[PDB]
Formats: sequence, C-alpha cells, structure tokens
Amino acid sequence: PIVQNIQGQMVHQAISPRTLNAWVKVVEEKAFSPEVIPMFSALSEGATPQDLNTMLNTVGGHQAAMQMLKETINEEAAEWDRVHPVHAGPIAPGQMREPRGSDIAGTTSTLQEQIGWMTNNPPIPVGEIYKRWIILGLNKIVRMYSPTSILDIRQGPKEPFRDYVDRFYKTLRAEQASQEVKNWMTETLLVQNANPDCKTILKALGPAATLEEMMTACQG
Amino acid sequence: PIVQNIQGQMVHQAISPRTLNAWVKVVEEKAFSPEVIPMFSALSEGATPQDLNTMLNTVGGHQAAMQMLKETINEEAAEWDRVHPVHAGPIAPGQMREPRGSDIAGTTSTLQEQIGWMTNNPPIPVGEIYKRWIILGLNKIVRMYSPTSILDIRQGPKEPFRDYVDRFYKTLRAEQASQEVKNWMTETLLVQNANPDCKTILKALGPAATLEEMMTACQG
Amino acid sequence: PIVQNIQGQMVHQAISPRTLNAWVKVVEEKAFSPEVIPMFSALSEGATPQDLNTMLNTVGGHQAAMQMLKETINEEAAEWDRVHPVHAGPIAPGQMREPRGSDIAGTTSTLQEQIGWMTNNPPIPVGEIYKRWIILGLNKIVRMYSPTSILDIRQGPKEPFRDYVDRFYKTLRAEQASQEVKNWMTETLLVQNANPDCKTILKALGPAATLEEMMTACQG
Amino acid sequence: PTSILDIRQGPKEPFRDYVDRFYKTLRAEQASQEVKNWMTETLLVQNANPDCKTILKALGPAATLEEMMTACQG
Amino acid sequence: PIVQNIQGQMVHQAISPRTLNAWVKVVEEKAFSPEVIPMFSALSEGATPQDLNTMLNTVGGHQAAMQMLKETINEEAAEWDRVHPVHAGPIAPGQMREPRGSDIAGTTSTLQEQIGWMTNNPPIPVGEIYKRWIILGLNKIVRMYSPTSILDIRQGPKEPFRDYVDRFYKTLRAEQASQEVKNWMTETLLVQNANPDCKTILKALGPAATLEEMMTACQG
Amino acid sequence: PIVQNIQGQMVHQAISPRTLNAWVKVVEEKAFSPEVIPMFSALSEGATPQDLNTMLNTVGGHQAAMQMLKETINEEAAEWDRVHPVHAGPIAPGQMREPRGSDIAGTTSTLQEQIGWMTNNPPIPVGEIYKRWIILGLNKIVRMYS
Repeated sequence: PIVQNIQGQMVHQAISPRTLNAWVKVVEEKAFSPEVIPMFSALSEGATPQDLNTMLNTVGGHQAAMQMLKETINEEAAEWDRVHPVHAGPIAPGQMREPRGSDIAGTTSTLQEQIGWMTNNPPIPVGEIYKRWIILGLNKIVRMYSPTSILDIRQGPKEPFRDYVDRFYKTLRAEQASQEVKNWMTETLLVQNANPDCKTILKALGPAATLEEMMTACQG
Repeated sequence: PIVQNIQGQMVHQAISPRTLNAWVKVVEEKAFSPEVIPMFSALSEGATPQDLNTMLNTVGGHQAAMQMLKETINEEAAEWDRVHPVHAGPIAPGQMREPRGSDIAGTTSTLQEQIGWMTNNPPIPVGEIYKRWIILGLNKIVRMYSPTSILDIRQGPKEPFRDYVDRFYKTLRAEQASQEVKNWMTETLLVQNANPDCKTILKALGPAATLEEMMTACQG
Repeated sequence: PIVQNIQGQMVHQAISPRTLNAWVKVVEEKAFSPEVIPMFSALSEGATPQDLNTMLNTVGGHQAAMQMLKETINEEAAEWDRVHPVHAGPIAPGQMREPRGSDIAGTTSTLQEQIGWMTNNPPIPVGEIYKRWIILGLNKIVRMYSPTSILDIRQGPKEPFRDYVDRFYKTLRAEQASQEVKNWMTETLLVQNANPDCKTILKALGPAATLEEMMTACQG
Repeated sequence: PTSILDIRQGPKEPFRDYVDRFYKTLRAEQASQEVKNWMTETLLVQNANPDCKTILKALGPAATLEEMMTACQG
Repeated sequence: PIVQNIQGQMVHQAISPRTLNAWVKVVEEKAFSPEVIPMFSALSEGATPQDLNTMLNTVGGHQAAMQMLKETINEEAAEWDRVHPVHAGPIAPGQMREPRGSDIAGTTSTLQEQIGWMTNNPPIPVGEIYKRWIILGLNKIVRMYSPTSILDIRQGPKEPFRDYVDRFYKTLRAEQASQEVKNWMTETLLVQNANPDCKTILKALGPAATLEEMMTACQG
Repeated sequence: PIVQNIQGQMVHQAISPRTLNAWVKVVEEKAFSPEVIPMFSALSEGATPQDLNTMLNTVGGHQAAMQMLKETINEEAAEWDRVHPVHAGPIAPGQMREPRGSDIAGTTSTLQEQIGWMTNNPPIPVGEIYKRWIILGLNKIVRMYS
C-alpha cells in the first residue's frame, strides 16, 4: 500500500506477506461468504492497482468466479473509456496524462504511473475506482454463490425464530435488490414467512415491529 | 363545477343531477374497486369543495369508510395548518386572505370564498388539493377493502395463467407499496408464484420477461 | 375533448360522463371483440391524451390486456423519440418547442399544454398519434383474445357452411396478419376445408366462383 | 496433468466441477489470450453433458459465463 | 460483364452461355467445396450485378444455401446504407450517381444505371462490393457445409498419415478462424491426433518441424 | 494474363474460364506428374500474381501439397526480404516503391501495384519471380510424390 510517513512525504511500500497470507487464507477457509468483501476492503487500504491485481491473482481456485470478476472489470473499464474521452499529443511536464480505462485497470500501466496518478494535485483515486470495480465484481460473485433465494425462505415447525431470522438476514445480505426495496422486504416478509404461532404473536404486536421486541415476544 | 364559457368568464355552475346520480350508482353497484378512484376523479373536474362535499355526503352506507375518509381529510388539514402559518388582521381589498386548512377543506366557509380563491391572480386551486386529499382517503379505503394480500397469491393447478395474472394485477393495483417496490414485485413474484409447468416455461423464457411473451408462452 | 364554436375556434371541454359510462359498459358487456376498436375510435374523437388515459384507466378488470396496451404504448413512445432528434441553436420567433415521446402519452404534462399543442399554429395532433397507438394496442389485445389459428379451421360433417364461414371470417378479421395474404387465404383456405358433398358442389363452379353463389350452392 | 483438449464432463459430474477443472487447466495451459477467446467459445459448451449442452445452446453462442452457469444451476 | 473494347471504350457485353454452363456444371459436380469461391470469383470478373444475379439464380438445388446468401446480401446492404447515409453537406459541383443497398444488390437498379456507375469517372465499385458480399455469403455456406468439426479429426489405427493430413487440412481450410488461430492449431492439434506409431516419429523430429519433414518421416 | 494489343498498349485481361477449367482438369485427372509443371508454365504466361493465386486456390484436394507450396513461397519471400532492403518514406511520383517479398508474393497488395510493377521502365517482372517460386514448390511436390 501507500503508508503516509509521520509528518513527512507518503512513501510507497510493498504489500505485506502477512496481508497476502491472511487474504489467501480467508479466501480458502470461507470460500465467498458475504463478509469477504468487507474483509477485502479492510485488508486492501490505499493500495495501488498493482497491489490489487496481486491480491486477486494470489487467489487459487474458483476460476469461474475469477473470470467473472475480470469480465466485470473489463465492462467497467469499457464504460469508463466510453463516457470519458482520452486526450493525446504532447503533454506539459509535471502533469500526468489522461488515465485510460486499461490503465486504471492496471493491465497496461506501471507502478510509476500509478503512484504518479495517486500523488498528483488534485489526486486521482485510481485505487479507489479499481477497488470499487473489484467490489462490484465480488458482489456479483457472492450473489452467484447464494444457495437459496430470499423469497423462498420458510421457517420450520421446530426451527426457532432466532435461526430463522439468522438465515433470513444472511440471505438478505446476499440479496442484490436496492436498499429502498431491501427495506420493504425485511419489513414484510420477515413476519409474513414465520411459523403461525409467532406469526400471530407479531400480528398482536402490530405495527412498528422491531427485531428486539419481536425476539423478546417469540421467546419460549 | 366551474365551466369556462366560450370567449367569456369562467361562470360557476351547480353540479348537474346526472353527475350525482352516476356517482351514487357506481358507489352502490361497484362497492369500492380500484377504478372507482379514476371514475371519481373523472366525474368531478374543476369542482368547488362544496361540490366534493356534496358528492361525498350523498354516499349511502359504508359509513366506516366515510369516517376514515373524514379522518384522513382532518389529518391533512392539520398538517397543512401546521406547516403553513395563517395571517390575520386587516386585509387589503381585492386580495383574499390566507386559506386555512379547515377552510381549504370547505367545512368553515361558503361558496364565495372558494370561487374567489379559484379565480384569484395568481390562482390558488383549492379543488386540486381537496380532491388530492379525497383521493388519498379513497386509496386508504380501497387498500383496506382488498380481501387478500399481494404476497399470498398462488396459482391453482387447473386455474389458467390468464386468471392468475388478472388476480395478481388487480391485487397489485390495490397494493400500497411505492412504485419501485411495485415494479420489483411485478417483475419477480409474477413468475415466482406461477404453476410449476409454466413456471419452468417462463424460466426457459429467461430475462427480459414481457407480459405478452409470457402469455404467448403459457398457451395451451 | 375540443369542440368547435360559432366563431369557428375550439377550446377544451370536460369529458361527458353517459361517454365514460358507454365505454365502460361496452368494454365489460362485449369484453374484447373486433368491434370494440371502431366503438373506441368513435367515442373519443378529438379527445386529449388525458381523456384517453382516463378511458384506459377506467377499464376495471382484464388488467393483463391493459398492461399489454401500456407496454405497446411504452415501446411506441420510445420509437418516436429515437426517430426525431430535437434541433439545436436559436429558435425562430414565431415558433416554440415540441413534446417528447413520453409527453405524447400525456403522462408528464398538464392539460393546458395538451390544449396548446392541439390548437397551436400549425396544430400538432398529439391526440391522433396517441389514438393510433391505442388502436394498435387494442389490435394486439384482440389478437391475443382470439380463441384459434387460421389454419386449424376444418368444417364438421354437420356444422353448416354458414357457421363455418362465419367462424372463418371472424378469426380472419381477428388475425390481421396482412391484407393481400388475407386475399390469398380467402381464395385457398375457404375452398380447401369444405364438407365433401358441398366441397365438390363448390368445385363444380371453379375458382372463379364468388361467395354469393358459393353459399347458395350449399344452400337448401 | 492433462491437456485442455482432453477436458470432458462426466455423465453426472455437475457443471460446477466441470467448469472449475476446465478453467483451471486452461489457466495452467500456456497460450495467447487471443487464442483462448476462441478456445473457450469452442470447447466449453461442446464438452458438457448432453442435457446441459442443449441447455447452454438454448441460451446462445455468445452467452456469458454467469448466464451459462445459472442455466444448469442445480 | 463489361470489358475493355478496342479502343479504350468499355461497352456492355452480355454474359456468355458457356460461362453459365461452366458455373452450373461446377456447382453440380463439386457441390459447395472451399475452392468454388475462387472459381466463382474468376468466372465473374468485372460482372455487372445483373450477371451475378443470373449466376446465383441459375443454380439448381441447395435452395437453403441460396436463401442464406440472399439474407446475408440483404444484411450487408442494410449495414452499407447505415454506414453510408446522406449527411447534409454542400452539394458537389459534379454529380455522379450513387449506389443504394438495393442499387448495389441489383434489385431495383436497371442495367443502364449499373453501366453508368461502372464506366463513369470516377468509377463506383458496385461490382466489387456485390462480389465481396457474395463471397462472404459463400464463405458462410462452405463453413456450414462442413460435415465434422476440426476438433474431431483423428487418424485411424492403420490410416496412413497421407490421407490423415489431407483430410485434416481440408477440414481446416473449410473451417473459419483467424490466421493466428490456425497457426496455433496446426502446432497443437496436428501432431497430437496422429497415430501413436507415427506420433512418436513426429515427436522425435521436434515441435517446430515443418510439414515436409514430418511427411517424409512417416512416409511409408 | 497481360495480352499485348496489336500496335497498342499491353492491356490487362482477366484469366479466361477455359484456362482455369483446363488447369483444374489436369490437376484432377493427372495428379502430380513431372509434365504438369510444363503445362502449368504453359497455361500461365505473363500472368499477374493474382492470376497465379487464383490458379493455385482453385486446386481441389491434395491440401498437404498446397500447404508445402505455400511454405516454400513463404521461405522464398523471407529470403528475398532478407537479401533485399526495403525503402520507405515519401516516394517520388511516377515511380513505384520497392516491392516487398510478401508483396512480390501478391498476398499484401492489389492488382494495381502488380500491373504498375509489370509496366514500369525498366520493367520489374513480378510474374516471372512468383512463377519461379511456384515452380520450385511444384518441383518439391513432384519429388515428394515419386
């Protein structure tokens, strides 16, 4: 990443072997659970596109997911290049040229150009855009790994409300719907799909139902 | 209503008996269907709040719905009076005073104040606000009147696809959710709740499912 | 709908209730049949897009057909926007700007703008365009409500020739694939599917036979 | 261990393991990316199970990987 | 086809019957081989679109292939119109005709118009454009007529290397791909699918060996 | 070929269908005998490289021999390009540029450049070199066929 030296210039630093080992371990250990995206955004902070490409290439297996992520990055780069014209010709000294989509993807650039684009005034968040693209791809991947749909969750006769709402919120986190539609879903289907006993319990509870009072009512 | 004379002043005209007869006939024969709101908005065009109060009072029976509508009108009037200060004191001639919420409802005024407010320059439309409040109330009523919810619609084994989509779209018209949630449900739960045979047919149809294509696929 | 006056000019007029009542009655009583399009074209002559949206929203029941019509109107509006692009630069003093594909439907424009568009100099026929779109949608609807195809017609041994030709021409007018193909069908498929006795009676007159002699042959 | 031309799906071997093994062998293999673009569209659908073969061919030749996957999902 | 006539003035010479007989015979005897494309390109040198239409109509059988050819000609004309629309510009001092997709395809263009477009200065390459279209169509047809895929070409246990490489190169020429794909395939697929007895011989020679070395190695 | 008009310019003329028909007939009926090379050199006289490519592509079957012939043409073109430098930059009008090996093969040019090279002063015969290469290839083929 790019660690900022204390009261000094920000110095470039190679990705830590500890960071890369933790990343490959969490990938191998947890496959593609919805928390791998937060943990990836945590491990990779202020990292160059070279660092992000390394963190992606060290992943072993799940080559279909990797190819889908690369296709998503390619689509994002194509859209960027389409909606952003690229200038050419002689360029004034002390000012880097227009970053192309293939360069912001890191497939046709070098660490020097990446650091230059990340140190310019004003700075150009090449890392923050490539990380956004990688997060979109990882979101597509985790949506593809979703075993069951959200509309098809039904509580078992013996399966308790805690386990039911755990599965429901896991599938909701995996879901792809927008946040505005995501709210209505957890407002309605949560009480509409439960077992009849606690369903009538929450119906007697009525409106303004919150998770805490719901779980305290469905006790026993 | 307020008929606009051809090349002349917009002369006031009392509501014809035909309008009230058609209104009482539809509210008697058709109960409270989703379409009544469009027919109500059609019959009453450019009508003073006195005309709308006459059209509402002539309704016979279903007094619970009328009380709910009056409560909704009262809530809207309270909100209007809260978020709009009312001026007092001596008022300059040729300029009507500030319309109050209980006054914009027409319960504390005569026809002259309404006609003056609908003829001022610039015009202050009391009819288009009182009709909006009545439409909100009628929407609450028709939502309350719906017998079954939208999430609990399931196609019968012998019941064809046409009847199923008819019931589904009727309940959707009766639904209270926002338009984006409406699009989400009419996109997903339509094919997610059909009979397994045509369910697999529409799954083979794939994305971009359009209603005419669906109904042409499920034929036979 | 606009109406001409004694001086010759036209101005908006409120939609008559026993037009809405007649349209709703003919839609429900006759459901969907080829003779609903002429009635619709006759009922709403000169109607503004708001009046057509009224006459469409007022149709309770058969919501699938109304959604088909809405989708057809939707696609038609998009084509109009694509075919003509608004010009840039200074606008002439005697001319002002035009409506969009979605505003032809009247979904996002007030009634006064429709009246100004219809009575401009030169007049802009938004009402006629939206009526053409609605007529195309109704043609597709009556196509869907066809109970058989044109090829499956085969007269029964006892079904009279009159009923056979009635059913044939009914599903032929409900086909509307083309006009010259219709002319070829009425020559070939009409003579190809007769009962053997009356079949050879029609063959006795050759292909030059007209429909009148065609029926009075099998008559009596 | 094996060439990319030898990758073939078993009769009941799910599409998941087949595409995983195929892409793993393709990544281990050495060739220009331009050749791989034709290699995938020529080999992925052909070596699949007959039922899944017809299922993917119903989607189209230029179908993406995610649609081809969700076709035979489960 | 037009031909340079003494002296220096091109005049129209109708297509000779012997050329049409040669074309019919080559299509009868050789069906749709890869070599027909060169024979067609050489039999119709500098032919007016009418001559190419005659040569495509005189074919006997293979009506499906002729239909694909006609449809691809239509597609090329459609794309040509899209790629060559009349954008507003100052009118040229000198006017020369212009060939439309339908004027190039010889459908609605009289012979005199084509003679004009060809002999005028500067010439309009209508003949070469229509020949390129027909050649693309013939490439499509000959790539469709391939009995087996190039990937399925495998040598028999005692099938000599002679017939094996002959059939392999024939199917490869019928196959469609870029030249670099063929360069990779001739190095990756040819030696692998050979018979093991001679496969060991080809492996002993080397990976980058030429065709003649392997052919004289497994010779006999 | 390039027919020389009687008291006139050497007008270009497309290969007649009879030449190609006789060529495909002999290559089909007689396989690859030693005499075919003389008959090939006889049928194609003063022909542009486009004519020779058309005469070679029309051959049906024996694709191994055609691939060997194309490999021999490629080797000869590589040798020609190695032992002859190719000039570039702006070229004076009325004087064609330096013919490249891949260009002398006719695979990277049109008929106009060949006709210009076969009409320049002094003439630069592309046909007599491309035919020489095709004859070397056919000699290798007939040696292999023995």
